Amino acid sequence: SMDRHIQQTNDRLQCIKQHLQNPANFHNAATELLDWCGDPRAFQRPFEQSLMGCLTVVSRVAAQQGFDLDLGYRLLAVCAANRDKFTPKSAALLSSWCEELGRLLLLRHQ
Repeated sequence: SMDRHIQQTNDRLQCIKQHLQNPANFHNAATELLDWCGDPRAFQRPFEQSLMGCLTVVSRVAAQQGFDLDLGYRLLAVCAANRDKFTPKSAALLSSWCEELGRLLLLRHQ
């Protein structure tokens, strides 16, 4: 059940947000978040602010040295696929951040 302890899920997402900032924890934290975004119930308004906070960090750090760019990109791609569940401003940000990570990922493979 997802909505019986909403504060707990937001606290978990805020912890994940903090750990995504650290290259030593990004792999586990971004994996946690990708797994969580694979549950279709994750895309609901009570979680959206915390989720956007996580994704904001991913947009910033994924292409930095010591971070896993492809995992970041795969995570942003799932959220971009669900972007119509977010506010219009957030949906536009997701699309932008996903595309930018994809460009960076392409450049490394060229």
